[PDB]
Amino acid sequence: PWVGPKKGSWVKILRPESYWFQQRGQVVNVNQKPEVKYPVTVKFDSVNYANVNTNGYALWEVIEAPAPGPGEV
Amino acid sequence: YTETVADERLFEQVYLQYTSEYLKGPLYWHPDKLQGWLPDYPGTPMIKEGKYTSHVIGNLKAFSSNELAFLSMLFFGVGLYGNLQFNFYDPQWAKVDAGGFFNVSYIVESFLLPISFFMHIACYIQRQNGK
Amino acid sequence: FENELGVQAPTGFFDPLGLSSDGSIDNFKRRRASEIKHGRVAMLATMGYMTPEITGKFPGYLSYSQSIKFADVPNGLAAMSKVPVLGWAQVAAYGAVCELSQDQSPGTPGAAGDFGFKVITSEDEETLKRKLNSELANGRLAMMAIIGLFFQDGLTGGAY
Amino acid sequence: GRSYLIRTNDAAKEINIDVPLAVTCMASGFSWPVAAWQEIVNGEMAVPNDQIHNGGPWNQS
Amino acid sequence: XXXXXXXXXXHPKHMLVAGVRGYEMEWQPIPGDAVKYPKPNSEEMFKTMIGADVETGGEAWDPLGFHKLFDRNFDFNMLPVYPHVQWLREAEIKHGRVCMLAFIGCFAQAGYHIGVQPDWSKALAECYASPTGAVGLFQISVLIGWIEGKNYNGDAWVGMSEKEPGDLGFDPAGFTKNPDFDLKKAQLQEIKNGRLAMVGCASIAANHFIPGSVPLL
Ligand SMILES: CC(=O)O[C@H]1CC(C)(C)C(=C=C/C(C)=C/C=C/C=C/C=C(C)/C=C2C=C(/C=C/[C@@]34O[C@]3(C)C[C@@H](O)CC4(C)C)C(=O)O/2)[C@](C)(O)C1
Repeated sequence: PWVGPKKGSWVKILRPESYWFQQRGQVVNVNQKPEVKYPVTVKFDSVNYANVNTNGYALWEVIEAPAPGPGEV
Repeated sequence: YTETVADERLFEQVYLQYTSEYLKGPLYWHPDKLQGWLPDYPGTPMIKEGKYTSHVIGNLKAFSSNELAFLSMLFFGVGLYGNLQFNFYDPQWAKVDAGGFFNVSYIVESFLLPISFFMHIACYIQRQNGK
Repeated sequence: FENELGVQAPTGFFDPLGLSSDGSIDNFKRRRASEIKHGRVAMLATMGYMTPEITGKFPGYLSYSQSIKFADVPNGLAAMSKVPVLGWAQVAAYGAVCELSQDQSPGTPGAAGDFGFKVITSEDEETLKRKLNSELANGRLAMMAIIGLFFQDGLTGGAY
Repeated sequence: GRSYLIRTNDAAKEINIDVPLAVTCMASGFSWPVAAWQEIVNGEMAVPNDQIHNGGPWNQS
Repeated sequence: XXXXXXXXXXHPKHMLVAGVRGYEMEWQPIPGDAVKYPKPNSEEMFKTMIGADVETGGEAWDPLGFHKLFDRNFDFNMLPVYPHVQWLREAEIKHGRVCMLAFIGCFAQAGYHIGVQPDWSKALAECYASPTGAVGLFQISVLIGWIEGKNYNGDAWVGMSEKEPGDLGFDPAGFTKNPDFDLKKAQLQEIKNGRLAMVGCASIAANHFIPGSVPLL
């Protein structure tokens, strides 16, 4: 039984200290081990100050938002 | 059984939900729970049900809505009369300039306009609570 | 709407133009309260035309600033342009406080005793209806009288 | 500028300008006082605050 | 098959906005103002409101989209700064009534008088500057105060007015107490006449201060 958002599905970030808070990014993969605290891996078009466009988030920090659309983060 | 991160998060949620309810009670005694701090004064609840309780208007809490409405309109009339009869009609400036004295009735009445404003506010607050 | 107070001797349910054949109970209560209030106002009004005319004419001023005196104010229609306007607005106030001190207990005007403004009712229903009908008949007559005194005042200069 | 940015949702198009599209938007900008208002009232200019980064966190504990 | 996330590991999302209570609280009890929780419905209820007629199209005529600004409030600052269509209709009919009175007032005062005399564009400023038997200003102002203190339009700003817009319950001589009488048609005629009187009053006001603007005075 798959857990978390599907691969390639857009999710809105709910981590307040994240550089992409309330932004959206494609789900690269979700780790299926229940022992992993932050299994969801999300990649973004906008890099942060460390020039990193991907990060691993918790299961409770992604809400499966729709596609961004024209001129929308 | 091993404690997965989901189980730890579940314990976090249970602990927070229980403790946030417990600390509101009479068994936590934090300085932020003193009188003059966040909680309302014991016998004088200000806001309940998202409506100004009758205790907001202080000593007027026992007044009826009709009494407050009558006082509000009467004070509005008297204070507006005083202001208009002191500023524009029957000016007192020339009379007091030549050594005279103010018409004390005008001065006393003119202070009843903001009193009337807050009186009609209190009338509405009383009407909301059904008093 | 017959069997309600108001139908006594010279006419029964009087309505020539209807206005109550609809049977709206809420409408009748408001009309009844209006009819009684007008009468009650008119009855004091008819007293207000008789007394200052013949005598009384309260000693004093009623306006110390304008130097008016009660004797100066003409009786009847001409007063409402001679009584200082501050007096009329205060009459509206004294009416209002009693409009919000004479609270209504049931459906139609009540809660003052015979005219006692805590007095109690007339108890015996025969007197309860007889006095209530007497108030209505007196009030209606005064209503017709005060407009007649208004017309008489206009027709013949002063109030009489 | 806003029209070009909306129609080129890529960083590659900001360093290497799509000149035909750029001049197309430049010529199309004359009707801005009407198109901009029609976008304002029809919910196509602004974006709800819950879709862009509000700012730094000020609380959590 | 995707496993359902337990409530322990669910998400808060951002359904909780600045216009509503947060996790658990009650909003501030404001007196008569925008109260209660707003919901987007202005444009939708605007397409059901009557007033549209064949002079301009036949559907809901609103270029500039002033109706929709309430629905946008949620996108903008998430605050109902712009009124709902219910408040807009209340303003519609209030302006219409006031104009239908005011236009014939302008006409009558230029041809009628009572026992002070001063133009029409300076009649009020004169009456507010020379009281001799002019308690009529007091009576008119207290009537206005009582009327729109009693008939203050509830919570029309956020579209939650229980009273139908413009329905003050003033139908003394049973003019349209009929079950429908096409009450839509009577209301439409009222709105058309109110708009016409608004245009007339605007024409007169703009002409008196811009000479030769509107044909005839
Ligand atoms: C379906 C239906 O019917 O619904 C209706 C039913 C209801 C509820 C009953 C109803 C009502 C009530 C109504 C109409 C009230 C009517 C009011 C009438 C007012 C009367 C007045 C002003 C009296 C006068 C007296 C005057 C005197 C004038 C003179 O002194 C003058 C100057 C000069 C003198 O030389 C000559 C003079 C001649 C002596 C004057 O000029 O005026 C309502 C609300 O309308 C709805």
